Amino acid sequence: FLKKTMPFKTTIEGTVNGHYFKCTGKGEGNPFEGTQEMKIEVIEGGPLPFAFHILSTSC
Amino acid sequence: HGSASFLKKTMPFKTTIEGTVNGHYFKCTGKGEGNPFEGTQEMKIEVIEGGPLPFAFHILSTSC
Amino acid sequence: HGSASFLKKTMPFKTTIEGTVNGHYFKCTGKGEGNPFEGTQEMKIEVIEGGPLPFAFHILSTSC
Amino acid sequence: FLKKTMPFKTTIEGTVNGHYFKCTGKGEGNPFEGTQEMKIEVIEGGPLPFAFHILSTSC
Amino acid sequence: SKTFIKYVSGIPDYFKQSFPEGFTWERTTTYEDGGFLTAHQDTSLDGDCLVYKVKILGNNFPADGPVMQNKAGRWEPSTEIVYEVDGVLRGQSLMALKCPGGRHLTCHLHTTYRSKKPASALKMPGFHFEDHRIEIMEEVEKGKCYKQYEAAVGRYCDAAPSKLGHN
Amino acid sequence: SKTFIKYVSGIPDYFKQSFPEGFTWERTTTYEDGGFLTAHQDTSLDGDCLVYKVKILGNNFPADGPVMQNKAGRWEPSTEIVYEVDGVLRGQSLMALKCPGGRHLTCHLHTTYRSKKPASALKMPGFHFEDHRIEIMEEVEKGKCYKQYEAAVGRYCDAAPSKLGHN
Amino acid sequence: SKTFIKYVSGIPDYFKQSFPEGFTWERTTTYEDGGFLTAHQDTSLDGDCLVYKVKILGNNFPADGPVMQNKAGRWEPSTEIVYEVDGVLRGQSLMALKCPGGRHLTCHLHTTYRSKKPASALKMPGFHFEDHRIEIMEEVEKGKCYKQYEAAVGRYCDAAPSKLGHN
Amino acid sequence: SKTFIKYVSGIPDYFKQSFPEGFTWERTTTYEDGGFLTAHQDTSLDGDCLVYKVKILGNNFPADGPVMQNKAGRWEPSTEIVYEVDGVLRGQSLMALKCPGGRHLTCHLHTTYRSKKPASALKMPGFHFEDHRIEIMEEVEKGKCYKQYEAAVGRYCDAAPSKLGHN
Repeated sequence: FLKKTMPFKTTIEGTVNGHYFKCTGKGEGNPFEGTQEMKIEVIEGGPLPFAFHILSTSC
Repeated sequence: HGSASFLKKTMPFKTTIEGTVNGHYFKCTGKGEGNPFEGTQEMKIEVIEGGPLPFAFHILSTSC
Repeated sequence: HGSASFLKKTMPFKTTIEGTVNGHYFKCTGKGEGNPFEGTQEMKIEVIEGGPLPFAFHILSTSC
Repeated sequence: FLKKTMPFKTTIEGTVNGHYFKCTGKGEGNPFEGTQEMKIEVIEGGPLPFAFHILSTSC
Repeated sequence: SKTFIKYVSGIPDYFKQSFPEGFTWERTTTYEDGGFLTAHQDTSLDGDCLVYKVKILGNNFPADGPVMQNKAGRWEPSTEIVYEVDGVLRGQSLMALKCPGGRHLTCHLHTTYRSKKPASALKMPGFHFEDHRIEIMEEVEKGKCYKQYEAAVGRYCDAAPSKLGHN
Repeated sequence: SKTFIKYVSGIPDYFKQSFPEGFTWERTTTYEDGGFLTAHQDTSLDGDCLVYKVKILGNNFPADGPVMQNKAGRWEPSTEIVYEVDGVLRGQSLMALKCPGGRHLTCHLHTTYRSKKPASALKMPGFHFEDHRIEIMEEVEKGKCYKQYEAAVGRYCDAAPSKLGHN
Repeated sequence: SKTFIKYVSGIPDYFKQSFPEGFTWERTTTYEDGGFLTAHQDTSLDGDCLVYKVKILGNNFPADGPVMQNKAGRWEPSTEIVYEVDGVLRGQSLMALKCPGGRHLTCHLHTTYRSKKPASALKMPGFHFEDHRIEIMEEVEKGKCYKQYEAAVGRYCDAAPSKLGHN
Repeated sequence: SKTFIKYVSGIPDYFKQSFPEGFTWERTTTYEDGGFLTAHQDTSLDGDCLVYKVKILGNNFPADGPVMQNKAGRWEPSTEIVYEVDGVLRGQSLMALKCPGGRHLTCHLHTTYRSKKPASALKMPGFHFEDHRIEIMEEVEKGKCYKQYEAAVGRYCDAAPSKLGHN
């Protein structure tokens, strides 16, 4: 069911220190080579009042 | 406030709880009443989705 | 025990403390007295090696 | 001050869950190749009432 | 449900002060056997009725532990330390489940309480204790329906007084 | 985004084995300065496209810390330890956020990965390492749009081999 | 110095029971900013005099934190939860340093208390609380000499009673 | 025994730079089931021979756990993250003890390494990884005599490279 190059899509909803936010994202990678890149857009609650870095492993 | 005769003796509350625990999704509603200044309260919580809970309700106690 | 008249009102104590904190070695002696059944006590602690302490004494409080 | 092959010696004193113990040890390794082997002997408080494994990183 | 606390010794009531706007709280509870329970809550006042909205994410509970096995007896009473940080209120407490058989399973609560009022319109309380008695009065169904009582008190350490005049 | 890992040395791929159904994961990340970040995620396959749905609860981040100040530098690469527990996959890793002033703000990830296939249908991997390099390629719009890259490798400790025939 | 506790409500005194043999305790205190303080203590009775022997290993205290900077104000009072595990007594407490300026730096104490008597010759107490008021009454020298007072009480959560008859 | 590490990729060797004076380290290892293991060590050079002096305090290990039961299997290899803090070296690692019943008992090491040379005399390494394979080669005498082997490598994450020129 998996290919050499695969797209992915994400939706993210959360609250951090009382700040609500929503993100969407679109990406592409090579699952077997283990590489990927994605673009994340804060659609609600932007600009984020905290470092994006804490969301990195959840994208 | 003068005296306790001019304070609200009891106050009702309602709750809605939604979450996931160890992959298990659930939703709860609750209703209760308490004495704000005496610091006592009781509530009834109902699991409306994901029941019966496959985990101890106790982990939700501080959240309802 | 019948009554408090047949209990030890106060009891002395002595301590020796040796350790290292963040690479800093120190040694302490202490002497004190307390009321065992009233649950109160006071002591004097002396740093005998590694003084003056380059860290807050407070981290040793629960140890003396 | 360091050589291709170097000996080492250790003395270890400790208490674990109220159990007092003392160890000595002798070893040898290649510091630049990053390999070593050592023999540890419990000289006091043996046999240890706990897994030696909790002392591994202290030897 | 922090609106229902008896404060003694003149300790200011952060929660009752926050109305009519209300307050939020956020919490991660860490269990000694690896479980995490994270929650966010909004408290509002709709006329005469308090309204709570709660979101929960729980994870890493061991399959063989009392929680996932549904073998939790009851909560012991607990005492929270509550104090100001970053213009808001922080709380920490140690709670203990008295499992059937007598063993306790403990957990550490890390809470931030946030008023919907600005800090300038609030009298912040000093460091103090909040006793919580949480009891499941009846397991009505499973699994499905519970009746829960709580008594709460905001106080200082009265039993062991300061001899310097500190709270 | 665990579908994108290069596995070497014959290590079974728990995530690639999970399709077409997919998998979930649950995580709590604890930061050394008291912040928590809890997330749950569903991974599914919609036609040719991977679909992620993420829920997040974060709390107790210090107002004066690099995270809430939005003064974080960049992630160092990290190595997760991955092994079977309760018939599913547990992960743990320490990550380190480079911060201005030469600081590293570290955190501890506690993850459970759950296939949507029964454990009977799966070849469970042995204890191994998963290297993750996460990089913000650009901050397209401040606090609004980010490009993020990741390379991941599932491997054994090849740099320091066993003398007992262990992986 | 646990021999000096006022137990109320008929809570058995594990420490006073342990004599003439005495008891030991072991503890790791974890500070919120990364410091660890580990100690082992032996308590014996030499005629009429209690004798304490203490060993301490402390580490990972930040150079810029209140401890290494010697900028710790005073301890708040604290409450320990004390309960039986593995035929001995366990204790956990949250303590808080009130730093000059008003900020609290907190720490978590993990203690095991071990009688020199066998458990069979002891009446074990049930889960209860131990209030500790620790005050530095005088900084006589540096650095070098301190006078410290403590008041301690063993009690149940009386302020918020059970309506099921639990302690 | 940190003198025995193979460093690659031009990473400065903090430990080999520390002679003839040597170095110390301090560590607290926290086990997931509540045990703590705190150690301090001095490393010195006596003629051609390295001399270690170690002090250890361990506590709160559960009586029914693999450690106190002496039913531990073997250590998995581990990777420490190593970086400068407060002008000295901080290490952190997660280790995993294989245990009977398919269990992994994990722990978290918090280490500070301190050269006896001033930081001025030293070339400080950047953030990097230290792979450690620790192996009990034989249990010569039960609870009395052990042979232990270690291979260690100081490296960057070469398996998953940067796209931004970072190590």
